[PDB]
Order: sequence, then C-alpha cells, then structure tokens
Amino acid sequence: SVAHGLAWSYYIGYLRLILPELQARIRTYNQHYNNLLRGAVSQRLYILLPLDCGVPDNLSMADPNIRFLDKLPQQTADRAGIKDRVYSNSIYELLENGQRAGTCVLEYATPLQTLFAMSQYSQAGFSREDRLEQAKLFCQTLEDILADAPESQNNCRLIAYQEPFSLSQEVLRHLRQ
Amino acid sequence: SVAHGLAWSYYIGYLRLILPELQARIRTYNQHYNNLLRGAVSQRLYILLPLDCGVPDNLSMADPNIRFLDKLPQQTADRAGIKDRVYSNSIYELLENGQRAGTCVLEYATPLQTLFAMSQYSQAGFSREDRLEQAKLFCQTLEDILADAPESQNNCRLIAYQEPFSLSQEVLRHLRQ
Ligand SMILES: COc1cc2sc(C(=O)CCC(=O)O)cc2cc1/C=C\COc1cc2cc(C(=O)CCC(=O)O)sc2cc1OC
Repeated sequence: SVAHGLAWSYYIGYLRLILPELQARIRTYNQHYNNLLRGAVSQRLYILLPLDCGVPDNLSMADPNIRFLDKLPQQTADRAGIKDRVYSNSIYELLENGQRAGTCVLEYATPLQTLFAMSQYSQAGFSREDRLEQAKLFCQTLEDILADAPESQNNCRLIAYQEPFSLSQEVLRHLRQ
Repeated sequence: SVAHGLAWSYYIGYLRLILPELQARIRTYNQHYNNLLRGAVSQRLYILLPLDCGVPDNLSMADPNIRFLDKLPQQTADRAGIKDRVYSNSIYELLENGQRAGTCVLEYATPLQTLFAMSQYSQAGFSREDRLEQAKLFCQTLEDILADAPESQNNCRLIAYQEPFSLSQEVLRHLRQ
C-alpha cells in the first residue's frame, strides 16, 4: 500500500539515519547549558502524527503552549550525492500555566503532509477516504517498525492524535512518564 | 502501490519545495564566481535514477569522472516543526579525458535506496522482484508528475539507468542538449 511504503521510507531514509546520533547531540546540548530536570531536553525524538494529516510548519500554531527554544546542533552526513547533507532538528519548551513544564525535540512526520496533498492532486488518483485510511496505516506501520528497530529503541516517541484535548498536555503526558 | 506513494511523496515533500528556489541559488553561485560556458552550473537539478536501486552516498564511486566541486548555498525553510530546515545540494564537475566538460547539481532519488532496503527487511514483506518492479514504477510516476508540475518545468532532469555505458557521459549527453 501507499502508507506501507511511506512508513518504511520515513524509517529507512530518515529515522534510521538520525536516531543513532540524536542522544549524543542531545547530551552535548544539555551539557553545554548544564540543563537539569525540566530544562533538560528529553533523550527521545517526539514525532507528531495527526490522523487528519494537517501538518503546519510552525508548531506554535497547533498549540500556543509549544514554544521554540533552540535548534539542536546540526548533524551532517554524506547522503546520496549530497555532501554534508544537513539534519536540522528543533527543541521546544512545553508550557503549563505560563511556566516551562518540559523540554523536547519535536516535529511532524512529513509523509502525513504528502498523504493530504496527494488527495488534492487529480493525477494522484487518491481520495479523502484513502487519505484517512492510509494515515492510520502509516502510524500503525511506523509503530510496528520502531517496536523492533535497533537504531530506535529508547530515543523515539510517536504522538498520534485526532482533533475532536490539548497537544502540549499530550506531549507533557509522555514527558512526565 | 508502494512506488506510487514514494514518487508522489518525493515530489510533494522535497522537489516541490526546492525546485522553485533552485534557479535563484544557481544564478547567485554562477554570478559569485562569474561562471560562464562549461564552468557555468546547469539551471536544472539532475536526479540519478538507478533501476537496480544501488544508491551510494559518494558519486565519485559509481563513476570517477564525476567530481565534487562545491556545495550550492543552502536553502532553509520552516518545515513541519523544524525551524530553518536545511536543503543542502552538491555541485559536480563532469570530466572527459581529464578536463571539465560540464557542471551540474547532482544527487540520487533517495526513495530508490528505501526500495532496496525494504527488500532486505523481513517485516517489510517486500521481495527482490517487488523492488525491480517498484523501481521502474517510481521512475515512470516521477516522470508523469514532473511532466505536468508547475514548480518543476525547465529546472529538473531525470537520469534513469540500468547497469549492463558511462554515467558521466550520460549526464554529459543531457548537459550538451
Ligand atoms: C515526505 O516524504 C519524503 C520526503 C523527503 S525529503 C528528502 C530529501 O531531503 C532528499 C535527501 C534525503 O533523502 O535526505 C527525500 C524525501 C523523500 C520522501 C518520500 C517518501 C518518504 O520517505 C522519506 C522521508 C523522509 C523525510 C526526510 C526529512 O528530512 C524529514 C524532514 C522533511 O521531510 O522535510 S528525509 C526522508 C527520506 C525519505 O525517503 C527516502
């Protein structure tokens, strides 16, 4: 299926390449700013999986309690002819009653955006019904892959959600565990 | 199918975002070094499509007449929560009898690498026969998309090839047109 390929590709072509080097980048940033307790960036990459496929580019739009703090120092790697291909990742603070309750690297799984866009292109032969079905399958497949993945054990968290409570509280729910 | 999704995703999630800004980046680099004639970087992104799905990270390995010249100045854009997500691209010189015959931005379509890797993972339920079939379908679909794509008219060239003459000569064949 479309989702099956997208999930395997997002894993092989992205997660597999950034997750083994993420914890060393996170440890470097926390040790540079002596970040302890709530101000210490979580050791895991938090991946937003909206089932509606609505992927905005600014996280401070889906929820105001998600605020950009810093960029995680870039990772570079020679990739498919691109010398020093850059892997940029953003660190966010999660607010609760105005104060910083948690700190983590956060981003959306960009294949969910593709699925929505695909449903808008006549040439794609892909319906809105296909988009919701493939969205659920993409999440389930990514979950199945990461469950067995050696690169991505204790350094990745999937956050699947359906808008009917709070995204910030949901990230914080995972962060507090 | 797996290829159909991969081609639409590579287009929507990558080509659609870098191709409208590529020619301005190319024009900036050529004007910075007063590059004219053979030393002038081609206005198109050259995408390598090996039908065997063999995607190495160093182009100077598939053919020695492909030599790294410079990095095209990075493009940055806020993308799915990643602030200033970096789009790095590499400029290559194409050699003929030791001398520079052409200059172009060159890279492999990374979804072809995913397809090969997918065929190696037992959980993917994807055979070597599926990999070759999906590889051909990925190329054909990408060609179909780019043919009608408004972002990607005169600024993208697909180079599909099957190893049985010369990759460098093949890129040069397109460059000389
Ligand atoms: C959303 O879908 C894509 C997005 C990108 S972005 C990308 C490149 O930047 C080219 C170089 C590279 O692969 O690193 C290739 C792809 C390919 C696809 C197509 C299928 C999805 O599989 C991938 C996801 C994927 C996401 C990538 C990211 O960098 C995450 C951030 C973002 O998408 O902007 S790399 C990447 C590679 C994938 O397959 C090779």
